[PDB]
Amino acid sequence: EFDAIKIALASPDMIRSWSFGEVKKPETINYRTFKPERDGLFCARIFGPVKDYECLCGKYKRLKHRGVICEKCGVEVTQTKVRRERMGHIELASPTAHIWFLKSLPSRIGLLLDMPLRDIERVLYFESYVVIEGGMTNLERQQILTEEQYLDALEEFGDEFDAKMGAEAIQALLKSMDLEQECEQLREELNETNSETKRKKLTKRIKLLEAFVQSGNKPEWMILTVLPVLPPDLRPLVPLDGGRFATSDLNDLYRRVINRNNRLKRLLDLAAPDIIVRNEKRMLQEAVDALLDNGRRGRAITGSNKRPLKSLADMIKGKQGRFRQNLLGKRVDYSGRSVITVGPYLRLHQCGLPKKMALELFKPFIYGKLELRGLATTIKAAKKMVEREEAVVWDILDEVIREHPVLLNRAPTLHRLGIQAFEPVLIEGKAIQLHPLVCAAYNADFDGDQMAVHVPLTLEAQLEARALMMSTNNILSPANGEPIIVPSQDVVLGLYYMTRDCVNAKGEGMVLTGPKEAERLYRSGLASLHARVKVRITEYEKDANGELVAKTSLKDTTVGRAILWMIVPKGLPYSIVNQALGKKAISKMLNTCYRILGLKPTVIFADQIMYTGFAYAARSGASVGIDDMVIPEKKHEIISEAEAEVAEIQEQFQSGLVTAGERYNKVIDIWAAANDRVSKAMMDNLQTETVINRDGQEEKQVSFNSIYMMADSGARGSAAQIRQLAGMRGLMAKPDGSIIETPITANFREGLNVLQYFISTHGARKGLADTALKTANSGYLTRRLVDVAQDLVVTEDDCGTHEGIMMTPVIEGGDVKEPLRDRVLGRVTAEDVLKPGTADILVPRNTLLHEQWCDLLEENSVDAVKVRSVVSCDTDFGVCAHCYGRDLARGHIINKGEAIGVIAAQSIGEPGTQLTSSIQVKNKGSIKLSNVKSVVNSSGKLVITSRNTELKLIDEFGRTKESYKVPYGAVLAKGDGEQVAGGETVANWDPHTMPVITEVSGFVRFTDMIDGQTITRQTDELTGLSSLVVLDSAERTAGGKDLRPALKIVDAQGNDVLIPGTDMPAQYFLPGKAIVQLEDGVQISSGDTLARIPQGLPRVADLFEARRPKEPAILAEISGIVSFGKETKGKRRLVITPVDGSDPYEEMIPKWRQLNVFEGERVERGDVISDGPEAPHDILRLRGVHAVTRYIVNEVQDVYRLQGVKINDKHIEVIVRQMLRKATIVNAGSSDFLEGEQVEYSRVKIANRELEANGKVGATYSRDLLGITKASLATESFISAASFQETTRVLTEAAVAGKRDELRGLKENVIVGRLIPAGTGYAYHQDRMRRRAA
Amino acid sequence: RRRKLPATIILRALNYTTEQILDLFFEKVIFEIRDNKLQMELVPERLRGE
Amino acid sequence: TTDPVRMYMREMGTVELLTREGEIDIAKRIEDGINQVQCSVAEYPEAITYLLEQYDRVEAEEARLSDLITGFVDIDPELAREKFAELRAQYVVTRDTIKHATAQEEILKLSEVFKQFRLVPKQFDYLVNSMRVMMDRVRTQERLIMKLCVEQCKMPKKNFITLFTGNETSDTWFNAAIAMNKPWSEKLHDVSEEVHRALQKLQQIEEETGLTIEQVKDINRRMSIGEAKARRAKKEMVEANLRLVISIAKKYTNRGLQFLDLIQEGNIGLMKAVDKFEYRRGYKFSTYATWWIRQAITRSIADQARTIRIPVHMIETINKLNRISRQMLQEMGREPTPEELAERMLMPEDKIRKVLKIAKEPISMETPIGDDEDSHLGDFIEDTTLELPLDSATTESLRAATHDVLAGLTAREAKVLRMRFGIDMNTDYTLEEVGKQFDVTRERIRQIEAKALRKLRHPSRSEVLRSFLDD
RNA sequence: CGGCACAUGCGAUAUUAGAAUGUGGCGCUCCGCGGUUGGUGAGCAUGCUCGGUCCGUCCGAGAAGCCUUAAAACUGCGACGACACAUUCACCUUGAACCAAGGCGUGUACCG
Ligand SMILES: [Mg+2]
Ligand SMILES: [Zn+2]
Ligand SMILES: [Zn+2]
Repeated sequence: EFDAIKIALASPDMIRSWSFGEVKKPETINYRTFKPERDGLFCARIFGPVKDYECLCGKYKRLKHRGVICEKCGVEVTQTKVRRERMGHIELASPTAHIWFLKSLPSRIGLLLDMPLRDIERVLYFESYVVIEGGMTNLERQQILTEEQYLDALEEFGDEFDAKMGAEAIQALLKSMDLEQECEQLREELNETNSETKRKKLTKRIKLLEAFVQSGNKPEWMILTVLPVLPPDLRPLVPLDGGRFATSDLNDLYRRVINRNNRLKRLLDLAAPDIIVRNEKRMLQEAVDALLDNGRRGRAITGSNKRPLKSLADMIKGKQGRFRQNLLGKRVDYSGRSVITVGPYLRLHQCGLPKKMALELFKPFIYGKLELRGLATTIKAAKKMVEREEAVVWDILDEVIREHPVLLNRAPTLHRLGIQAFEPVLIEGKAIQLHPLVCAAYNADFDGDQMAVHVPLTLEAQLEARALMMSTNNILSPANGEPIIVPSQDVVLGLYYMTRDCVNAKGEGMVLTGPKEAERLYRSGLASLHARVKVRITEYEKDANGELVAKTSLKDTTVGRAILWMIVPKGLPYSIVNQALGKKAISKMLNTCYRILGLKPTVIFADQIMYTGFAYAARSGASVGIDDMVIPEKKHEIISEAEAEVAEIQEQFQSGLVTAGERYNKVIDIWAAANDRVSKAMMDNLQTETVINRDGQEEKQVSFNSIYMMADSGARGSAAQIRQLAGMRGLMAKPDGSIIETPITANFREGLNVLQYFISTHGARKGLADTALKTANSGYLTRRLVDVAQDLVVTEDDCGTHEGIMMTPVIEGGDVKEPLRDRVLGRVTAEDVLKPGTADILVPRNTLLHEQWCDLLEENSVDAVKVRSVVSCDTDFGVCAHCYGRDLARGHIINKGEAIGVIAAQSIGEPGTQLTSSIQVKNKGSIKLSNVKSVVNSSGKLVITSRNTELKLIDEFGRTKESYKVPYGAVLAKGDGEQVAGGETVANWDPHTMPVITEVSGFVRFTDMIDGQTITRQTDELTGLSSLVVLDSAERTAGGKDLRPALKIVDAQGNDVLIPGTDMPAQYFLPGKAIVQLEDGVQISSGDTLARIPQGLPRVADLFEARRPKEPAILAEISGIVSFGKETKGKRRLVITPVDGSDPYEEMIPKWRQLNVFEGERVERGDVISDGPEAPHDILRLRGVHAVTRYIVNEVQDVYRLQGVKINDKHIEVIVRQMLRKATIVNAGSSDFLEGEQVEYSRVKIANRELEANGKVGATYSRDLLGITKASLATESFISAASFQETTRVLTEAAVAGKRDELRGLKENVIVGRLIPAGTGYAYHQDRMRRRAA
Repeated sequence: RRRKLPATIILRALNYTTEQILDLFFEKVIFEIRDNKLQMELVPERLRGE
Repeated sequence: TTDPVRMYMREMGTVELLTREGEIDIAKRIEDGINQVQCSVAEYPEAITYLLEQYDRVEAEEARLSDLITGFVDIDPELAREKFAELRAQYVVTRDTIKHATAQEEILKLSEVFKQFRLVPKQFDYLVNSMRVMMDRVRTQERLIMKLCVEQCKMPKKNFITLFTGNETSDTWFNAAIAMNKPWSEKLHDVSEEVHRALQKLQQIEEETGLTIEQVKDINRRMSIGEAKARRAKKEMVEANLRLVISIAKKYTNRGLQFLDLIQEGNIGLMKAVDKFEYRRGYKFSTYATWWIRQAITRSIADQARTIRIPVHMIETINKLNRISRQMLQEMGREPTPEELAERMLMPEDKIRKVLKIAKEPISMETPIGDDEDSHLGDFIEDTTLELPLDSATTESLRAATHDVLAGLTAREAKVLRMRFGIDMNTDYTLEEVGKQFDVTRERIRQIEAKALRKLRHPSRSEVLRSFLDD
């Protein structure tokens, strides 16, 4: 029907072109009979007829005419939907400033005239004057006056002088301005003169000007001359039942505007004095500005009510505007809603659905089939037949259901498994039966939550809901490859009871010919469910190429494992059922069955697991009781010991021996020690308490306690809650966040008295309040993440680039937190990776890595893999499928088309509810030190002069088991490459003492060290070695204030000791508190100290927003020799000396704060100059795009893996891509852009590849990271920038620019109601894009 | 919750000059010149922690 | 702060109050202004003779004593006859003595006895605006001659004005300055016909009113200065008495119209008061002006403060109901039933119900229903103007069935039955119109129509159409 | 480095003291009456004629009268409705009202 949406300003000729009438009178409807009043706000000749094809008088009532207008009273006899469509206008007598171009924060009349906003409001409220091109006599153009100054200027200059006041003055200012003359002027001011922040504002203003002239706008259209009015059926005045009406408040607003306009015309007829008409023009300004956007004035309230009324921008902007209440989400027919329930007799491609809901939803289908089958002659008979519910319609309804999927939906639809299709089975009842294994996908418990069904009407939607959204398709999460149809609670208890073994049972150690007589023995009662038994089983395997090689053997197993073995499909080995089968084990079982046998055996296998789990859980009789929580006999003894120990610390505090804080810390440590002893008592009193006998004395085993099975199976709860039921419960925290010294020494099996329970109540209520508030903030985080990233669609099959990031394991300080295998599994390689024997190609350059390839990775010794990442792709306006990866509900590579920005942002924001010395080496291997520069001291050790040293514990297989960020100046015992043992502290630094260690060996001296000024004479009481030690800034005198104390070295001859290898001596400058221990002329060795210097979810919403950290890590711009400049300004000049390039960079550092580097050293670009958090801007601007995306993914994966929630890294990487789309160009060159202009990276990239393919020079850019609430509004498509965030600024910024929106990316297409260019509609948009302009 | 105003103006809104405002909110140290040298009257509690 | 009521107060706070004698002084300035505009009328004979012809329309029984003027300085029809008979003798003895300075005192006496007449502002302002239109045509011809010669031919305005302003009548400026052989006299020779024609039209305007523009310019600049004096005086009095408008409009604030709307309607009423003020009665300005201000404000609140505009007497009835139900509520005690308002008032108690119904202000469609959710009143109002889609299905099936049944008839019967009703065409056609369609007899169409309906009423055609009537 | 000012985001989805008087003209009022052009669902399930008959009933083709035209429209005569103007009496007398104060963020302008 149409293409791209265009937006611009409205000329008064354009507004008279729209309108079909002038609304001259403030009436709405006649009061006695409710015909509309001519010609009021509700008119006939202006807008349309009231009834379908009927004049208002009655001369034309039927379809005899449609073109005529009645000459008694004007009515264009048409449909009344036309009254929903035609618009009106108001001829405003005096002109009026448009509030959107006056009061939004980047004010357009404000910085279009280059005039401050308070002076503009001073002109518009008739408080002052302004000259309007008044020649050149004495007064400038923008020079305002007052009334007395106006009398001054008029008596001093009677003529050739022009200065009005009010809206006429601003309109004359905007009309008088010649734009391109000032364009030349500002280009000259940006060529010669340089006033940095002011010229940045100036180049912003010239950007606005040459964007304005490039549009088709005129400036004086920012002042309203003729104001359009909205159609009547958008501001309706309709009868309620009872003779009383509902008006919209826009009727009040247009009534006030029309009223004051008629008053101002009536006053200018009667030639009113100036005070009265200036009052009336201010009032008309207020009326119009209250109509366009009420709330940017004194909030003009309505009549007979204190509540503020609702204007137009109130109806566009906000939670209740059209963008978010009636366009992005609509209330939908063919839907239903009821309470959900279990019904375990279902296969998971089907759900229950009530007969009454199925009759109410599918009414037109039933109507169609009944008039086809001739049981109803007409359709009214079909209505009465389904109304009376005769017995013939239920067979008809069973025909129309049979293969027609419905959509089930739970209301917090966070991730994309919230809407799934099913096939209905009709239910005698009124509750939707919902399959149990599906419910963990919904986060739906059955405690009264109610779900909604929708019906795909058309045929394509039926095929979509079957092919894409049927429940058997979604058995893998989009967040990771883990199964989401994991068996949840009863079924895992039935399994964990079924596959276990007690040492004596019926049929102990007998022999069985197969699983079938295992079932015949259990169900006859001769042999027990669990007894260790040799059976004969036949397992199949995929040894040959997709071939089922059979091997049979006598496995030593139990009875119940053999009974479960009938349910395992052919492909799996027997070792998947030979263990105890908790929840983790059954998730691994379903994962291996899917990764081997495909989809169909996994679906039917999940159904059979659920059936057998519920059945043998029923046969289990696993029942909780009061004897099932064994209290330790060692409980009250440990509590009495702790009660004596707190009395010991109480006597030690009443003796004045300790202070309060160390008392507090000792008491909390001994109560935590008592709690840990109680936990290790109760666990050993539960889990091994069952001790029974077979052919001998005794033997212990794991317990058949009910609560131990319910905690060990992973069904519900873990040992924290079992601890709070049996042992003492924890140490509660008061509302301070402080934690009470008297813990709750009673569990729930014992009673709690009043004070303990009253203390526990605070933790409970804080928990509930935090769950509510974190729910709200997680919703907001999901919304920002999807609205920054709906534009991204997999569009090309392959780009073919060599880019990529470097996947390494994420080990840090302790053991492995996420290995190499489950990071790289699913991605694709950029270049080929090689064996530790080099030139051995183990994978080629770009193959999709699946599980056998990661097996090939682990059988070799690979540690680091280069991987194609979506943040470094080459594709225009999307991500090519061969670069993205594979992870989806399927296991193959991502298809061409499917939206991954939306699934990525949902898979990030969906777990938002769930969110909150020396080297002690653990493991053994060989030692490696990266970026190390050290020197052997006299004591046989090794002192380190480079602080980029990374310690790696490399075993015999090349991989890294431990890493340690080596501090500067540590004391290594072993060297590098020597085989180290466990526990061996190699480097032992002093963490309280910053080292001033050297590379030299000679006589330490004083240089520029004046006694009493830079250094004081201290005489020690403990050690006794008196010295001259550097003091602070307050006490150092005005001579030695800027003069700094320095240390330097000579040998025995008196000549200056040079560093062995270079020519610079070690002259080092000490800060305050840097203790000079060794004095003038005292020998040291290599690296001795010349002195000593003693002493949750909003994290994620800070990372993706990329807010500036509070104390930033400072980083060197370019690599070079670091040096100091001037002293004592509060800052210091950090000067860099590159060897090859031009040096003269210096940066202000607040010199109170502890630095890291010494002046004698040299830093690399992007190396740290101090510590603390760092901004993402610095990491992107110095190191590289790969480094900043690694920084974001490692930080936010630390935040998620702290809670223990897996999210695949593709999603975070593609949000990082959607962050940094904008990039400011540095060198313009042959391009059209500017030296400070901000344009998106894809637009400058297609410009350069047209120019760089030619012989011309391109345009060099500066990549610029933006936050998610700012990279989503800085968009070349304004409806996606106007649908969620600040609306008024976006519509005015895109209305002054004449910006054109090409619908580009799923937000606009949901808005405008056509197909989506991601999913099934991608083929349609591809056909149209091939058709469009070709 | 209107704009921040200086405090003592409300004291000057209650018919108070600077004399008795400083009398009500402070204690008076008396400097006498006993024939020379501008001496100081002393209460010893005034020297605490100084 | 913006708060434009306060900006209005500060804009009017500079104007100070008046003493009790300064009002009389401003009123005397108003008298001087109307004196000078009536004396400006007193020199213009065409307005005189125009009102004389209108008075002959009075004497021809086509007008009334209360149409032309009202009142004399000592309104009777015999008084009108004798005063206008003396006027008649005066203007038959006055005008015909131009045959100049002999007639001038006669014209002044005719002017004085014309000023002895108290006019209606309709005729008065008509004469004023007609003089204004005449002046605008004269200025249009002057600026036309200027835009012909001065700017285009580079003739200086000083040499333009030199023999033009001072004679303006004849060719002494035109024809002599061509003959005086100036360097600009040649450039007239392309424009001499149009300049001369505009000069002759200036002479034409002189011949219409009898005197030259040398007199007419001084007449209407005297009128303009007198009226500007009067308007400055009335501006000064209005600027003074804004305070009275505020002190009155403090009372009616909560009656549904905004505060500044009230004071602006009061300022319109105050300007009407300054128009119709008379100090010679001796009352202060306050006592006279207060009724006009309250009248304008009450009329405005009754006019424009309601969505459905209910008229003046209806609002008087509503305010009587609220006043009497305020009085009776403290007399009886419970609240008055309208049965008590039957005997309390003079209305038949069935009209009191509808007066009670009309006086209800409509609800805002965003008035919140309970618990303050996004649920407002607007999300509950159903649309009753749509048709249900089942009715559309019946209409589709009925068109299909009727098309299949009319296919079963003959050619003429189906064609007549489609032509007669609105079936799948434009407007229906009646008997004589279908007769002019087919060139056939009127009654024959009725016979064919009855035979067609008789064919349709029988079963095997009546079944599928009787199915569309539900019982 | 402070102050004043302003803007902007979040604060979950889903389900629930006026009173009285007169005159004038007007009608996008569907309210009685008159005149004017001017119709339709009735006799007619064959009132009439002729032809076919499965029939004495239904199909196909013709002509006339009586009777339903104030319907639809137009224009005037009554009622009502709304509107304008004018008058009489009484009172009134020169700078108002207003809410709300308990969260977490982001940013801009001005001055020192
Ligand atoms: Mg629930
Ligand atoms: Zn009409
Ligand atoms: Zn790519």
